[PDB]
Amino acid sequence: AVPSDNLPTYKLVVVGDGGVGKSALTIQFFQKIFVPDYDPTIEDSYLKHTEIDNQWAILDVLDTAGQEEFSAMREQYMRTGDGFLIVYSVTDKASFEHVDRFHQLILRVKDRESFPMILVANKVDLMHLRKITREQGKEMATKHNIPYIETSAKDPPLNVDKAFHDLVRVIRQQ
Amino acid sequence: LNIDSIIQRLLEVRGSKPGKNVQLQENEIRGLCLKSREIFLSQPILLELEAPLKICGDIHGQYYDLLRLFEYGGFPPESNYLFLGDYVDRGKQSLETICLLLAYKIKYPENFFLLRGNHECASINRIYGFYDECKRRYNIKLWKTFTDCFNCLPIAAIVDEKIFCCHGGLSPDLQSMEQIRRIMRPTDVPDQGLLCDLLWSDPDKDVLGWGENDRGVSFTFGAEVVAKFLHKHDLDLICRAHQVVEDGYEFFAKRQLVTLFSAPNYCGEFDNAGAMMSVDETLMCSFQILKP
Amino acid sequence: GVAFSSNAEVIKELNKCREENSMRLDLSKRSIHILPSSIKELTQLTELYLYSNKLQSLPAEVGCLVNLMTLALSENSLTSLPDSLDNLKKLRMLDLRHNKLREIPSVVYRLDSLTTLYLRFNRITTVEKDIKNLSKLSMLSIRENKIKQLPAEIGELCNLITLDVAHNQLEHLPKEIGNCTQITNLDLQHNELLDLPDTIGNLSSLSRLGLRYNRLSAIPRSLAKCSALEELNLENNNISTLPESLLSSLVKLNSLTLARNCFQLYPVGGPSQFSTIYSLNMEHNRINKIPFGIFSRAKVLSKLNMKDNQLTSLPLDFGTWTSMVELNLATNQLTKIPEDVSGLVSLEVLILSNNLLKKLPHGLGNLRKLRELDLEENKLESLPNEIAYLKDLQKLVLTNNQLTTLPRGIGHLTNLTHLGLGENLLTHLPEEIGTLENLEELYLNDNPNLHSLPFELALCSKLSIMSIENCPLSHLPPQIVAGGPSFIIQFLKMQGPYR
Ligand SMILES: Nc1nc2c(ncn2[C@@H]2O[C@H](COP(=O)(O)OP(=O)(O)CP(=O)(O)O)[C@@H](O)[C@H]2O)c(=O)[nH]1
Ligand SMILES: [Mg+2]
Ligand SMILES: [Mn+2]
Ligand SMILES: [Mn+2]
Repeated sequence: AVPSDNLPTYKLVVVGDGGVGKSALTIQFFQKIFVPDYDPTIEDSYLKHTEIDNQWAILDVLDTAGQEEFSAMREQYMRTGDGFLIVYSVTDKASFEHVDRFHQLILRVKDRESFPMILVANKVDLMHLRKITREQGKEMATKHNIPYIETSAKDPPLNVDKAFHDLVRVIRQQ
Repeated sequence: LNIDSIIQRLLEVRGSKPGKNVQLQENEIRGLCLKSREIFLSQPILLELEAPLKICGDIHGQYYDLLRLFEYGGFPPESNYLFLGDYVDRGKQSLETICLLLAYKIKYPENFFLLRGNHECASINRIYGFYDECKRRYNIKLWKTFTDCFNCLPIAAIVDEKIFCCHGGLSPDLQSMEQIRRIMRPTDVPDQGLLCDLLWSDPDKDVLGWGENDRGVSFTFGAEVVAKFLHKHDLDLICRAHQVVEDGYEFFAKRQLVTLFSAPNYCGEFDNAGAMMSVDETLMCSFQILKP
Repeated sequence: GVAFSSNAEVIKELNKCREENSMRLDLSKRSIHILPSSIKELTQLTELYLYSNKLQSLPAEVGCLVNLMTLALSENSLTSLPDSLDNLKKLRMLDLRHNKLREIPSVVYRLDSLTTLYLRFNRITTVEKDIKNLSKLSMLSIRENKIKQLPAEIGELCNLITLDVAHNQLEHLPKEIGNCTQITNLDLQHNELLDLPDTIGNLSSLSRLGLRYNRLSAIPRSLAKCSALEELNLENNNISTLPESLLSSLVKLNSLTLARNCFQLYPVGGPSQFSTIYSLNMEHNRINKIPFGIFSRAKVLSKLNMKDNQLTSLPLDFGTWTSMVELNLATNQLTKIPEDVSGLVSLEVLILSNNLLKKLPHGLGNLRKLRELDLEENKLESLPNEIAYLKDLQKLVLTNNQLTTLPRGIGHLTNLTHLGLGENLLTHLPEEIGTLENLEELYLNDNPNLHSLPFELALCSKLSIMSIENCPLSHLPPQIVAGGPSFIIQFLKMQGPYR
């Protein structure tokens, strides 16, 4: 089944503030379950063998701290990454403006004017708490010229597979 | 919940005519599940274990094969036990079997340990008989209590940092025991992933690498996978259950992997024997094989 | 051993770091068994990362690098630290999670400059009394360890910001730990605590308090002084009442979970205690009767969970929960649903499985937004005709019910996608199911009372999997039934009267 040798490895870093669903979205994609407990993250490294667009790959997803208390190691984890998911909760206004700061930080750490990342709008199933609309997400997505994906991690998952799969296509584009 | 009285009412039948039933009020059985799940959740998913230990495999609903194990190896506390999953389905006396195993876990948390196997899913026990036994004996709700408790079982265990114990086998997503400790519970076994393979995989010799099982839930592995797993993480034995062997214990891939099946005369149509393993401080493993 | 009866890569990285004089040397994920002695030469290295490597012991040359502040050794097999490491007067960050450490080394106790310490997933059994030297410490975390008691000196940690002590077998907490007054992140999950110190209420600023899966009997009244809390979790705690701690904490409260406790009634207090609440988990603990008007001031509320309880009759104020989105009343002893249910206009998901529901009320036709109706094991004789008006249903199951006929209003549920009707002794069904073309999955397993399938159903061709393995099908020939659901699909395609 899985190819024996020479399997490309993709390091995907899930970056955002606290409560933007970085952990739940990663747990859902890997274990097909939704965790309703809020556990602050320091560094979580998962692994999976999955086939994307008739191609096999290893999705080494590295959840990050988010909160400044645990972010003493955060800048180191960004440095080894290959792609970024700037995850913001549609119900959390503050994380939306912090997308600019995160993009600036990613450009600073990797020392590049443009890097492969995709803005991700999480918690889209919370429609009656939504505060960042699709056009607001897209206008900032095209402001930095990055793709935009709507995503909910609560069962049934919405684009959770798509969000990771789309970046893998984005990374192989360059 | 008097763990001791329960144990007495369940061991009273020992040595009698096989197939005799033990009548337990339902709130002991629900109480056993509720009390034991906290013991499962408090302890780590990846269990660390200390010698001396007596290990085992599968006893599908067979309460008089279970009592034979406790005689040959010895009842607790004068011994420590590890059970690698699959204690329900197929066999006729399953409520009595699981109740006794769940009783020794509560009263001896640091000497009694139980892993998770494939038939601990809410869906698998529907087809293979555990669903029927709950109906006629006690209730429909009591079956849901068991599958809730089965979700919190530890997936793997490590003995003296040398022995790796899992019901099914390895996974292609397993490159470090750190991942196993990151699994979130209560959880249900999915169709694919890291968890599934551990409650569902099985070694198959023909496949040099990886290949699909005859069943359609997960996929096999080979002799090179276990060795590279042992040399990388510095272990030396992978102990497994899941399947049915004739002699009770069989050795795979130069001993690095040994399978243990302890329910002889399976479901009333097999000539297989039962086996149990004891490991001492110097890590010498010895086998106590039950008569076919 | 059980019996039966990287070095080349790392040295190059050091050499490179030594040339560029970089403040950072990363050797992480290189699986190094032994850190080389050459590390001593690079004195001016602000930070060193050696995580996820196979190191068992550090070399004693770490002491040479005085100009160092960050050290990362997590996810290794360390057991002890060199004593020469005390020479680092500038180290402020040390990472030692997921290691084989058996006790906190005495070396760590002789570092004044340290600020953040990560000792998680180890085999630590005791914590010594010589932590007074760690006055500059601010981040201390112990997540999977076997400590049994916390030293009394811990109360002098004034600079500590977060204390993470979970899964750590603690029987008690020091009474003077509340003198820190600088901790906002305290977690004590999956411990064995029996009671809480009364001085914990002197913590003016506390936001996160993980206190679940510990054998508490009650909570201190002083804890209500922490006004920065957001989420109070109390799962698997032997609690029966609260001393009105919610009212004094009604400042930033977001969610409350009281799951799997030994509760018998709602906490004693005014209805205002749920003013700013968002979610609730009262499952696995008996509740009996919910008091009237207790949810009046919960202007915002999204979810309720009431599984595994002893609910007998919902309160008469059920119709005023207009702002409630979801409900869950599975595994209870409910008898009759009042007509006040028509007021829950915003409700989206309603689950009522494992109850005693003879007949659904006619007010069900008023609630447009409903998407789920799970009524498993309810003993339903027949559905009311009000199902026709509703439109937004997408998945409902009626397994284990005594219904024999369905209302004519089936074709109006054009949004319906998942329906479960197996084990229901069903005899005949209305032809309106043909209008529902968006169906994908359907269950009629174990029903002895149906003989013929409708011809109008032949027009539904988007069905993917049909579970009819155990079905008599007296009228239809056994060959098509035992041939497979797909063969029946073709039998519907052209063998039926419709095209
Ligand atoms: N409704 C809904 N809730 C979500 C979704 N994703 C995450 N959540 C909520 O987030 C909570 C977990 O938060 P978590 O992901 O741990 O926070 P984080 O963003 O990773 C940052 P931290 O490091 O502090 O944990 C869960 O309780 C869950 O209810 C979603 O798609 N929908
Ligand atoms: Mg997180
Ligand atoms: Mn098995
Ligand atoms: Mn088996």
